[PDB]
Amino acid sequence: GITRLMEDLNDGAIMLGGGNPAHIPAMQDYFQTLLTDMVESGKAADALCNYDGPQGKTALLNALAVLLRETLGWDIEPQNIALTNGSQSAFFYLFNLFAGRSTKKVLFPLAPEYIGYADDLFVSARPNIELLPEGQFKYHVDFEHLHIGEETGMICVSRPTNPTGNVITDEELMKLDRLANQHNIPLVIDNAYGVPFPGIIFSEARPLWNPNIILCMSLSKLGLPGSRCGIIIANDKTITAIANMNGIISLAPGGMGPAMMCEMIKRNDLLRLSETVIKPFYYQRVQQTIAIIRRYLSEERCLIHKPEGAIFLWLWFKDLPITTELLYQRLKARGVLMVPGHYFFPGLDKPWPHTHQCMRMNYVPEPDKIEAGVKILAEEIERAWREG
Amino acid sequence: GITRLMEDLNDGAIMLGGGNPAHIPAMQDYFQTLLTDMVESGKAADALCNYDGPQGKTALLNALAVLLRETLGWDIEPQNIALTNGSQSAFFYLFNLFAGRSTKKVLFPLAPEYIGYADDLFVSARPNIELLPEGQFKYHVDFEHLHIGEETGMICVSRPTNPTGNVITDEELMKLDRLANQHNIPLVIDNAYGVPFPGIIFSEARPLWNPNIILCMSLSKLGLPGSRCGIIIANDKTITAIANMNGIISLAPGGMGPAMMCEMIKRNDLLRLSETVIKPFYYQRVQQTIAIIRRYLSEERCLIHKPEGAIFLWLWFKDLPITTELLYQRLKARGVLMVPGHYFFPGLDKPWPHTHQCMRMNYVPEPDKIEAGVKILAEEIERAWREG
Ligand SMILES: [Cl-]
Ligand SMILES: [Cl-]
Ligand SMILES: [Cl-]
Ligand SMILES: [Cl-]
Ligand SMILES: [Cl-]
Ligand SMILES: [Cl-]
Repeated sequence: GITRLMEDLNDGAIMLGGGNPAHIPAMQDYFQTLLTDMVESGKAADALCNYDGPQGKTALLNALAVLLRETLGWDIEPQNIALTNGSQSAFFYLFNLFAGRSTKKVLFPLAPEYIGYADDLFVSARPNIELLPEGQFKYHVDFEHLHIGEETGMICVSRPTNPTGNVITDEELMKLDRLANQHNIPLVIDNAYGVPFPGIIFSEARPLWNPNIILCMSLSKLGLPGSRCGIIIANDKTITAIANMNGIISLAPGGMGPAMMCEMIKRNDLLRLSETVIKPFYYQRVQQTIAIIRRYLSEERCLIHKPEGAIFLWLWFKDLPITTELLYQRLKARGVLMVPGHYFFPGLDKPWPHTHQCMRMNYVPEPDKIEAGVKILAEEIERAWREG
Repeated sequence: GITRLMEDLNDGAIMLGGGNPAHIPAMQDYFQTLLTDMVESGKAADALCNYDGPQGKTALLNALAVLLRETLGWDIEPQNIALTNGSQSAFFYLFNLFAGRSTKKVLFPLAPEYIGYADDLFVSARPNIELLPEGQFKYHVDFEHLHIGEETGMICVSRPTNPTGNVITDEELMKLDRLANQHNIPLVIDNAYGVPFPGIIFSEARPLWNPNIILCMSLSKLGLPGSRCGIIIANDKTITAIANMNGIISLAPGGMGPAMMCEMIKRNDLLRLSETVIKPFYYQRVQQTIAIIRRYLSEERCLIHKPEGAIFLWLWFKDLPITTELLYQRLKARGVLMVPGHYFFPGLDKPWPHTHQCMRMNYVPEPDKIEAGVKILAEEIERAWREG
């Protein structure tokens, strides 16, 4: 299933099934100038020609520590930070450190989640659904049926979330934090899209960190998908354990990402760009894309998860009389690619027809491409309701 | 043991225990000019700001294929090439693909090897020893006692080798190639230091590739230890399997390495620099370092593995009356770090005192540092022979 999807998603197509960020003109200009300065000062060469240069992993651990300490008041030191090749390698280490053979599992208390899609070890909890105005909706943690036991090795959430754009509420997160502490297991939060960088969040969300939290951050959604710089923030024992693993599997970041981050932090540009350039760009783009969708599909044929952050729209074709696996084939035959939703719910205790009524799209591509894709989508949704 | 070593090797020290390449002035100048051109042309920004840009993984697979096809006559296509974060992530995938649970093992037919050091799954064969002039020696495959069975998942060698600088002979390699084929298992060759790049080889060695060979190459020893670009050359089925894994664990390379390689290949500089700048630099440096050693230690107190390639000298303190684990502590107390040899022989069928009489050093650091380290080494060797 996923292998074919990956093949399709690679091999005038309207490609709305990917996870790459936008090319924001102001950001491209910023990076071009930054790179020009760094090459001219010798810093680019230092980054590539040294295993751990003056702006290497070590300088960055110090810079990130100072940044988080001074901007948010978090008691972080370099010993609380580890760097990886990206988000996905970060989770591979965590899963190995806390899950597997007693045999422990990773609990996703608020499915759907992307890492489950990307990678018997995963257990997804079915979320509650809150219907919202304008044909929107929001998933919630169902605490009444949330099962955490001796076999749970870690609790994992993202904020904001790929694929829904959901932002788990302060109350939900604090409850999960209390449960994790009570069960002596870590609460892992994927912050690839959140604050302080890249800041692709459109809703309220109080930041959270304490020694029982493992926080994953990344440089890629800043508009540097070609750099490979994942960041893990955790208690020093966890960081030490991660140190060892990265030493063996060797999925450390290259030098250019860390060097660029050091420079952006030094110039006091990292937070500024996230809040004043990146966030507004995506907020406008998500609003424009919803408006395009609504010209073709009402709430009677498409419910949209409230877009609280990240770069996706999660579409729920409520009561669609065919599956989105079938819809996907029909769209593909017409040159439109989106991701079937079922793939983001691995490990549910019980099957749920809902998983076959959703799809994920990326709202970043140019609007003419978005509109052409949406027009075809609406035609296929109409066809399904008319004739199966 | 290894954890402490790693801590020591990190935490006016004479650090001869690392594996980083030299900073060759002509190469630093070359990279500075190349980076300047790439930033000015937009290519650096393209590499970092795109997940798979114009000089991304795809352009590089094509470029490397054309390079190997036209320079060596190898029937390689892009489907025979996979990119990784480096040598070490490359082997993690291979070990997972061919070894482990029947349960299969990785055979090192010519120990000592570095990947065994870096990472019940490994079996090392004891090599034969050939004494050579000038107090040198060379390890050889002991075919008479080489055991390959149903439980062998793959055969793994490097050429030239970390930690010895050994270059397995054409005859030894062809025999291993025939054995691998006969047992229907791959022959994996780590070419991090060999031809066509970076070309840090000082002996004859006929290149070898056929569909049952898996060849690992890297950009780091070209003098780009901050880039993260490992290359695997293998039959398309193997490459496809590796594709999947890298998709999940996500240890793909960042964009800058591949982009720089594409540019060097396009400019016809990659092979030229390896043969005319890199190789002669290291050849002179290895000869100079041996001469320094010989001013302090004769063949009666230090045998040196014939330096046939790579960036290390492997020292055998023949019949030393203390172990090199103990010698290491004594050197460390005096500010000199080298690697105890025992760590490069995991999985020997039988213990071998020889493993406790060797050490690895890196001959790249500046000669004043080399000489200060060697002087201390000779004093400690003399002390051991005089008083234990
Ligand atoms: Cl600069
Ligand atoms: Cl509406
Ligand atoms: Cl916009
Ligand atoms: Cl250029
Ligand atoms: Cl001599
Ligand atoms: Cl030289």
